[PDB]
Amino acid sequence: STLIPPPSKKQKKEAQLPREVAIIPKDLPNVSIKFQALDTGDNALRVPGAISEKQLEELLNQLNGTSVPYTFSCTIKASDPYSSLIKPQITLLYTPRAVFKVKPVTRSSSAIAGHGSTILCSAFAPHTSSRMVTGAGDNTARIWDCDTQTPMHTLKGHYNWVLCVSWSPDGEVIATGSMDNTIRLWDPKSGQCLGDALRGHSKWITSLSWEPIHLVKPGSKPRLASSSKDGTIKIWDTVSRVCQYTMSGHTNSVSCVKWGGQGLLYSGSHDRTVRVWDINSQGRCINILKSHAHWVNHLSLSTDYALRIGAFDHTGKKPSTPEEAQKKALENYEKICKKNGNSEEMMVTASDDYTMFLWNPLKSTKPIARMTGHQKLVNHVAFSPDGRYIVSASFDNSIKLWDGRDGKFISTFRGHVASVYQVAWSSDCRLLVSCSKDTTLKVWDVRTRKLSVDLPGHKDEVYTVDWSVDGKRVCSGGKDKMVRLWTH
Amino acid sequence: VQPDRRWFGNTRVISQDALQHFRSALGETQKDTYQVLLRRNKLPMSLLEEKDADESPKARILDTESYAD
Amino acid sequence: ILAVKKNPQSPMYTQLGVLTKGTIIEVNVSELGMVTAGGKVVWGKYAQVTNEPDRDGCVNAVLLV
Amino acid sequence: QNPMRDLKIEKLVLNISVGESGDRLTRASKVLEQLSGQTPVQSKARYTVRTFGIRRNEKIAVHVTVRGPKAEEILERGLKVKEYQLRDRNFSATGNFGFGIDEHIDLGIKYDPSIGIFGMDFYVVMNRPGARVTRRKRCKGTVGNSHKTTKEDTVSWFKQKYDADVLDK
Amino acid sequence: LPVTVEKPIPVVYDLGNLAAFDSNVLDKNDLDSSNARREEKIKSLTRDNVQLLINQLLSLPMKTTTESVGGTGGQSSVMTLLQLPDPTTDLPREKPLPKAKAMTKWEKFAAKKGIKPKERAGKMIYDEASGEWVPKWGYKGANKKLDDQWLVEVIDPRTLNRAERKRLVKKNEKQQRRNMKN
Amino acid sequence: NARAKRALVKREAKLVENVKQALFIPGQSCNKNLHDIMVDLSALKKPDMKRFNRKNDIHPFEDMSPLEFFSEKNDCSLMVLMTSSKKRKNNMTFIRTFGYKIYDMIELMVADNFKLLSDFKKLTFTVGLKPMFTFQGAAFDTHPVYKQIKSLFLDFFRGESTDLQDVAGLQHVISMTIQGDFQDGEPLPNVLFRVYKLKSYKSDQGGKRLPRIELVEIGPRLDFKIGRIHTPSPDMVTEAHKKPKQKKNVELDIMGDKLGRIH
Amino acid sequence: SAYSSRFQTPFRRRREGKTDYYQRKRLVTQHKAKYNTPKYRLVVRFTNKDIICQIISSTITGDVVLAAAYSHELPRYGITHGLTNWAAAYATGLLIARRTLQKLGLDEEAVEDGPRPFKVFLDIGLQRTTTGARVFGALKGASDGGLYVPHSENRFPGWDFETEEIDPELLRSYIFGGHVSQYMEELADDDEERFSELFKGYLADDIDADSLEDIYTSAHEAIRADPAFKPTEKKFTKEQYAAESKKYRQTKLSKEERAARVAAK
RNA sequence: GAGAACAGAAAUCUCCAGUAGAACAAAAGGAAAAGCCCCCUUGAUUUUGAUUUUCAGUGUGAAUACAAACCAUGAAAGU
RNA sequence: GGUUGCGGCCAUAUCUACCAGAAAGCACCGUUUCCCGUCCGAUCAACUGUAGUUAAGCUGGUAGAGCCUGACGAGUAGUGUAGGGGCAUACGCGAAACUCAGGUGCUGCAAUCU
Repeated sequence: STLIPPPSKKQKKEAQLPREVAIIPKDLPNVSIKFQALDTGDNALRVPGAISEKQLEELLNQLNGTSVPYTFSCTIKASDPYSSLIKPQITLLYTPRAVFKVKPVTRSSSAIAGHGSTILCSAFAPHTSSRMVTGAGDNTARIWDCDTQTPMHTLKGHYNWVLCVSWSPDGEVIATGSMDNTIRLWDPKSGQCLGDALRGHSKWITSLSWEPIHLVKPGSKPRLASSSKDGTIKIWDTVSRVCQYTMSGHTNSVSCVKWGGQGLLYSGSHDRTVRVWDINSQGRCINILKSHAHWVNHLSLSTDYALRIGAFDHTGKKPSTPEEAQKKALENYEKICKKNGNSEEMMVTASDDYTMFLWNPLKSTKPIARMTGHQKLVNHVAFSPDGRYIVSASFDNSIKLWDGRDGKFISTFRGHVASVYQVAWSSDCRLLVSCSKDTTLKVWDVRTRKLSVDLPGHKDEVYTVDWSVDGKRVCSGGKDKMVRLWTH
Repeated sequence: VQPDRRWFGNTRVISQDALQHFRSALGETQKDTYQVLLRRNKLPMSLLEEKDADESPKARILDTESYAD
Repeated sequence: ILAVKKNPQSPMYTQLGVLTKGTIIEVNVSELGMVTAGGKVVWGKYAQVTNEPDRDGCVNAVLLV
Repeated sequence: QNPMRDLKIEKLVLNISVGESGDRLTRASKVLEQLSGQTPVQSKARYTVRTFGIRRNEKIAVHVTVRGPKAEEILERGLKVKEYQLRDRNFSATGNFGFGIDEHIDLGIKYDPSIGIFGMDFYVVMNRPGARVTRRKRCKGTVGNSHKTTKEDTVSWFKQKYDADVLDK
Repeated sequence: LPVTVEKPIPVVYDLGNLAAFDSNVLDKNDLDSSNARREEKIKSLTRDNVQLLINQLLSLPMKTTTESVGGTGGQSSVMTLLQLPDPTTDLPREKPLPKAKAMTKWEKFAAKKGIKPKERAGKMIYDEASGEWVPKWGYKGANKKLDDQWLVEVIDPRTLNRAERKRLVKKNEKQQRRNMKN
Repeated sequence: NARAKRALVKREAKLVENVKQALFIPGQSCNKNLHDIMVDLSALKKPDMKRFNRKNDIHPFEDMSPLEFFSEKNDCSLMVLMTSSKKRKNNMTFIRTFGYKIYDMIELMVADNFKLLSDFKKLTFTVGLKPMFTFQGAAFDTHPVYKQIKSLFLDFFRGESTDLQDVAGLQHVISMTIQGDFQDGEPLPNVLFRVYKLKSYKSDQGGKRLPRIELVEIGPRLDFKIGRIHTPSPDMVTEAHKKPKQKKNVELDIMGDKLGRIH
Repeated sequence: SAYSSRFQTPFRRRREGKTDYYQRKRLVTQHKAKYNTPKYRLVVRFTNKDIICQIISSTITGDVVLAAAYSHELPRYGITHGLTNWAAAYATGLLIARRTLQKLGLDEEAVEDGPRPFKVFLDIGLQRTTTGARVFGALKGASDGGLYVPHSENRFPGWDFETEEIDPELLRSYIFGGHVSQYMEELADDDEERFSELFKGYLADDIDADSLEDIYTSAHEAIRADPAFKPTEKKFTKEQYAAESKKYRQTKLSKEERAARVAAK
């Protein structure tokens, strides 16, 4: 056990001597200050003293007649995010705080002796985090009651590995793509395959993309899009299980596909090509992007997170009728999508060649920015739920953060010692949890880009992790054949 | 060689918290000609090194297409 | 190579730091990054020399894990 | 009035002391197994006397408990042979009583020479409801003086049933 | 409600022992035990002193680990802790320093001679005719092998070896007693 | 057998000394008020507190050997013996031991106006937590007797010498005050001993950095009269201030690198 | 005579089998020398027909309780059957954990600090330590209710003695009254006399193996929703209770009467 | 003490108590254990912050001093 | 005021022989599918609150042994302190036994009681 060099006699003498105090009640300095919304709104000039931050925050409330708390920052070289006011004209800025705060996950929990196989995938349910499902090498998928940390009915029916599993955004039907050729449907309480499995696929399923609720009309169930090594994406009707059309534009395996809020299915493929297929176009490609040196390994969008919740916000209150649920999904999608006034769902594509590309599929095919600061392939790239921050995981043992819109580099984490696998985003964007080839789980504080806490315990090869929608609990899984839960 | 709870046992484990302090020291450390070193500490310089020197060297084009093709 | 801890056959060779295939030596395993229980990442383990460096221009060892 | 002060049998105790250790100890263990159906247990000598030849840890006895409904049947069978009587003595201050006779094989058990001649002794403990207080861990209480069993009470109880007598007068 | 506290004479603090000193003038008029305001004045003075000490104490640095509960000897990252400085008050000791050591003849001989101290390699010695290490001492070592072996080809010689070993132990004890007088 | 060896190891002098054990001995005149005072003192000294079996007839001033014998047999450095005579009403004696030998003796008496812990408002109190201390008046440092009293109180209540303290650990504070200032040569005013529990009033006026500190008295309330006093010789003082002894142009720079200056 | 004089009885709470001071010493004899971290000793006791669980920090003043709960409060969520069973202990632990979590205001002195999760330590009590004991079930329920007590599944129901593993399905069934639910059917298909004397309330309420699990789930949901801890009506105020009680209790007779009776000897 | 087939004054079997003549190695003012019973079990482990000594003065090659991990054990505090 | 969980000094709290205890609560009890340990489902582990209770536990009251407290001894015994002289006075700390009188438990938080 290495020891940090102990403080010398000089350090002891310095520590023994008292120093300044933080009461700061007297002689508050006054300097001119300006207010300007972080995104677009430029403005409320004042020259106040070194007053408490709460007073400054409440000052802007009456200006806009909102009563809502707003996150505050200034000088956006300085990069400054009484203590802040004593550093020196400071140009202050504001943005919504999203008062709902997800408490940091620090405490571990006992393991569950469920399916005896390496874990492959896992995802939290949108309606409530109390239920969770994990995929593993075993052909059978199992749901878990997070409250009691116990398994649920076993999804018997598959004869090969369940590559991908995830709840539908409405939570009505779970999809569990099988390795061999098929995807099966399981409602939360069926305990058995719901009808005949979706078959007729030449190769294994790579990823699944549910139809967003905000686009789903009342009554009709959401469509289920699938991707596979065959290089084609089939659109499946959850009710009739029939395929309306299949697109084979991709000449190689489709790495992943995301059902955008505008009805466009942004997908990447091993052919180093990105094709924006759209359901509304009767299964036709509207535009094609080709800028990656290597193939595309992952895809993500700013509004993708809002799709997976299916109007089930952090409160977890289930809607009454499909129409009001769709309306609440649409309003939330507009809120997240219309961050910069207009609805613009930014897209980012992960390139294995130590590079990532920022894309705006709704506009010209010229890339917005070429995010390129990694040393190894970026395994996973995901937009922040807020949308202003972008993070990526790579095999180079580091996690890099980038600006959501301008592409400017922000910071890089180096806590992980081995290859970093997929990561998860907190419901409030305040904390990011990442898992790596190393047998450790870590969470990073976005507020200052510092290591918050370490969560070891897994035997080895923690392949994937997810964050609950409400943020109460965080699940994990790895090759140890043991599911472990984490909570504040 | 005799078997025991010796080698196959951990002996060099570093502390997780100390890594951040070592990285900060390496980033902030500075020396002048009038200052000389006598004993260079043995630390995992590999983890401390490789700072944010984002250059992203050229892609492995050969992987996408072999020489024969 | 970090250090040599135990060379059999008159460990005076150990004091001399000779390889003497069959010795157990410490190696900086920071590259692999294996982490023991408790979150304390390990970066050094003792390994035994497998090949004979006297008759070869390279040194081979196997991690004692 | 006697709302809950009804005398109840706690357990029956059986034992066979031996003049030596070895084959006879195994025979006694087999006798215990065939009679009570309980696994044999070892009772070791607390000290070396040298008068009987027993050394420290001689394993000269096998203590076995006969608690349960089978106690009544065994006690009845034993008392049947002994003229359905017990002496005025053999009763402890608390009323616990016992006895012992030779040739245990007399009461049904097979005459087979594998066991041979083997006597036995009996010890019976009696108590009233609420004995768990002195045996439970939490709130270990005392015992009422009246609640304690007495020699006369146990003698009367043993005389009311089994048609026993004092054997002395 | 106000937290401001000040005194004419600067306050002396001992953060290493959570103590402070206030050499300010004591109001004998109100400190009298017969006065009723005495208790209130003492309470106010104690509150001011505690406020000053807390204000000074909180200025110290605080550690923030990234570990978890882990073992019983670990520390939780959530629990912020103040790093107190080294003690300043030189409290009296309770026992002297046992700097005295053993002046046994062995140390002097080693200093005179070039015999370096043994490295304490291990208990696992090697033997023959058994196919096992058979460590020298610690568990069924070679010491009792001579007695255990059933052939002493050369009066009972088995007991003689035990007697010799006991005599060597007695000689070691005698040497210990002799050196105890150093 | 190892159990006895472990105790003997603690008996032997250690480079780093643990919390000084305190032994309480009831005297021949252990009044009921004296017993209550002893119980209150123990409440602030647990778990490192030991009380004797029954009364005693030991006079520290007239008999020093018994205290040394008890300290040696119990491995207790601090000794307290409460005994009140007709002239010395409610007198309590405190003694320190260095190497099992008497270090100093001081007589402390509590006035009848003392208030017990039960008399004050009930409040939470955790055993083993290190309390805070505050000393008022220049006499504490500018006088020998007051300096000795301050040192004794600190050694009695300073607890462990840990370099890391929890924020929530500051549960209560002990207020050390004197009954007003005095001129040179005047009788020493009685030492006022008070204990106040801490209340964390919000920092409304103090912004966010520092809360408004509030105090609630819980006692015991004691006024310590000064009686007979004994002090150690200079050699004993020097011995009690020894250090374990644990570099020109030599400094361990950050990361453990051994650097130096050429000049 | 001499024995009675030259001896001292054990502590008041040690003479009776109420508290084991050996555990108290360990829970209070922390060194500590590392930090001045407070502690909250857990207290769990199982009485006849009732289960008592409490969190009580150590304090010389009497260990003032910050929060407490009782099994007899379960009917507040519709649970009445099996008040003493393993499932009832788990429910009581969950209820107390959620109650303390809510009243401490974590979610629906530490100035400038962040959210500090609570910590609690189990108490031995006087129940023999064996895997599957209801004490471990109460501990598991408390932990599931938002408590991070250090614990190991070695003593949880369904643990495999032969190998260091555990079956979570058995634990889930026990949490949902698995053993009780199975025994209900195994007695319905068996002799009815036992199923007519015992489980009489079950027959009256028409409870089956699945209705019991549904009731337990609903009770857990209600506990999560409303741990408000509403007490009883508390009629018959203290003063009249005291007046009534003194009627039967025999008070100390006046010493004058005793002196007169002694003189009358 | 009442007693318990041989068995009695020392073999066995049950109710009360040694203020604890058990062993708490023990010398001493003196425990739901420190005495007995069932499970595990290394330890002569690792780096190096005060002391020495070479013989390629060798970042320690090492015991002593101590630091912080590792382990046993338990449900945990804990040692 | 009763009972219960945690408790504060740990005999005013205990021991000996008797009597009372409704409501509410401990305790007693009835049972062994399973986790679980013993030869024994008696302790222990689990289920029921139903069958069976104040017979026991526990809390109280009566008359014996001790315990604890205040004052009487009492500034009394002892002790070195200074020279009339070869012990008394002068002069600080300061007992115990004995005598007189008193009682044989109180105490906070939470839950539940007529």
